[PDB]
Amino acid sequence: NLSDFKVATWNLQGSSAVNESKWNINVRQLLSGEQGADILMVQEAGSLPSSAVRTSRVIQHGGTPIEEYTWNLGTRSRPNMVYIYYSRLDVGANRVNLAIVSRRQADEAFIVHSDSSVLQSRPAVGIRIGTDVFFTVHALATGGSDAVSLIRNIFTTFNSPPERRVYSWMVVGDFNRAPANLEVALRQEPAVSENTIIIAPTEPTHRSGNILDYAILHDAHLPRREQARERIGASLMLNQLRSQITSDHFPVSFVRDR
Amino acid sequence: LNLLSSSGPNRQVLPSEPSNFMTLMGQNGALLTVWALAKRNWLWAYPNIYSQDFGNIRNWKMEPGKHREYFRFVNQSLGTCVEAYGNGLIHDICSLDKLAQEFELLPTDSGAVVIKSVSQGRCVTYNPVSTTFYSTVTLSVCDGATEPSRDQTWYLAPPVLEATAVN
Amino acid sequence: DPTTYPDVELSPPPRISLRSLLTAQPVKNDHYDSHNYLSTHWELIDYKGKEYEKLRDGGTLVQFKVVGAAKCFAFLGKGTTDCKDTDHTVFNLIPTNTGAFLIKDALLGFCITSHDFDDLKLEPCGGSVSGRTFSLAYQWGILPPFGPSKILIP
Ligand SMILES: [Br-]
Ligand SMILES: [Br-]
Ligand SMILES: [Br-]
Ligand SMILES: [Br-]
Ligand SMILES: [Br-]
Ligand SMILES: [Br-]
Ligand SMILES: [Br-]
Ligand SMILES: [Br-]
Ligand SMILES: [Br-]
Ligand SMILES: [Br-]
Ligand SMILES: [Br-]
Ligand SMILES: [Br-]
Ligand SMILES: [Br-]
Ligand SMILES: [Br-]
Ligand SMILES: [Br-]
Ligand SMILES: [Br-]
Ligand SMILES: [Br-]
Ligand SMILES: [Br-]
Ligand SMILES: [Br-]
Ligand SMILES: [Br-]
Ligand SMILES: [Br-]
Ligand SMILES: [Br-]
Ligand SMILES: [Br-]
Ligand SMILES: [Br-]
Ligand SMILES: [Br-]
Ligand SMILES: [Br-]
Repeated sequence: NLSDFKVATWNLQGSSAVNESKWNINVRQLLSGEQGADILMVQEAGSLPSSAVRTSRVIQHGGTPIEEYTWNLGTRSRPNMVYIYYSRLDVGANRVNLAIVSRRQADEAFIVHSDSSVLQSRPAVGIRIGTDVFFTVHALATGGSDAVSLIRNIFTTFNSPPERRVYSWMVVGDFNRAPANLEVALRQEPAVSENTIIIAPTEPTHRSGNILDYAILHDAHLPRREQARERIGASLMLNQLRSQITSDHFPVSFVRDR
Repeated sequence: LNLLSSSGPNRQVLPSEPSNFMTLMGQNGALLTVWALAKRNWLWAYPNIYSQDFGNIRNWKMEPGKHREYFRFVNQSLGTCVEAYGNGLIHDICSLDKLAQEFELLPTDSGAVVIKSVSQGRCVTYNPVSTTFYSTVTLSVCDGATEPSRDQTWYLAPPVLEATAVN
Repeated sequence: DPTTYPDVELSPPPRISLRSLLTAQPVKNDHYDSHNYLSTHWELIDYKGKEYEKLRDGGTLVQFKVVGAAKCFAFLGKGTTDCKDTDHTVFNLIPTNTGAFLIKDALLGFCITSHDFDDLKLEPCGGSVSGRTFSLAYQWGILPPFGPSKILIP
């Protein structure tokens, strides 16, 4: 079950000027302790931590870049390893990149595009661990207009392969639009709308006061129109912080209700 | 100690437990803390420099509460929980069924947070300026004030514990 | 810069207050009146030069910059000097298992410590600090900037 995992997301807002310190201050804190995330999605990742190491694994199975790295959150004598799946989309300035940090190795990766358009939208990048698939997204700044077709394409990818019919999937990231605004728009795709559930905080996730970071998921264990039975709640991940949050976005976690 | 024993790598000490705790620090550096150890006594806020002898009763483990978006605080040393009571906070036996032990933290635009009692609908308030060792901790209307005699902003900070470098 | 995704604005450096976990006092700059809150604020910027890699000890090189000025924290004058004087302004963040940070200078590999009120020095702390344990005198909190703030409203 997706609910077995502690999933989180954070838009790091990286840049040439500040990037490395953000991974070492905030990302490290989001992954540590008993309540640290098992899977963390990152947007605007910039460059990976300088100590991250590229593995020999090849997942590049298309035009969109995706690479696997390992990163040691501990010391050389007491390692505490995580994998990082990195999609360096921003070849222009190397800042608008996507990443997924996972304790467990991905069995497979997936890249799903939204509808063709003249806008430079970003694809959803994800990893499958067993029967659960996790995506990181960063929708367009102007109302995340690419979000509905992105969600629909992800849906058809798994729910239209034989083995994919039992997969649960979760799309997590910066949707750039209110949860209710996305919810209404998705109704234009009845099958998608009825097979998914938006899980989001009711507290701001950005310093503008807006709620822009959350998740949408499909739990294969639940029937159509019954996804609201999901026992996964969204919350600003404040229990992990021991420092200033170095971006204008607050990390958000998705954890099973206790 | 040996990093390599005769038959294999030997595990060095590097505690993960400290990662689970933190302190709630006011703008004046004062940390929300138990003072009188018996259950149901009032909580206060003392900076580390005036409370070294308090030990781990100054550290808390922040966990999600029973309800979505709320948190509860468990004392590192005593295992009791922060609880809204009357016009302040006390610590008492933990129970996921006690709404008074659940708090909503509201982020501010500086990255600090305001702590709101869900049962009372009031925020944790304190006086940054004090003629004594501590700030008095109360509950009052959530206006996000940041004055010398009344402030409601807190920082989610590292616990007061020996730290081990993980570089 | 020429990012591939122009819908995404470039974000400026994060604002912080740097506090000793022992004294809880924020390190101040002299660019603002001591009673003005901006005197407790710093912009955290990453140092990109490669001349201090030998003693980096796996930490992150940074500078603590004054808001609105090309000045950076340093053990010189009244607490700051020109940011271009990297030997005195580039420091090194060392993460810990608690979220606190140890801070070394990039040039000497010494540690910044504070054992008492208004005490701040850069002292030898041996070789690599990896896996070693330290008292609060060596610990620093990179925290929200001191001063007013507004509760975010959706
Ligand atoms: Br742990
Ligand atoms: Br592709
Ligand atoms: Br590695
Ligand atoms: Br080591
Ligand atoms: Br694995
Ligand atoms: Br796309
Ligand atoms: Br954006
Ligand atoms: Br909404
Ligand atoms: Br099943
Ligand atoms: Br429905
Ligand atoms: Br849980
Ligand atoms: Br041995
Ligand atoms: Br250990
Ligand atoms: Br401990
Ligand atoms: Br007592
Ligand atoms: Br008692
Ligand atoms: Br008392
Ligand atoms: Br939980
Ligand atoms: Br609830
Ligand atoms: Br203890
Ligand atoms: Br009473
Ligand atoms: Br001060
Ligand atoms: Br200047
Ligand atoms: Br400037
Ligand atoms: Br030395
Ligand atoms: Br306010």
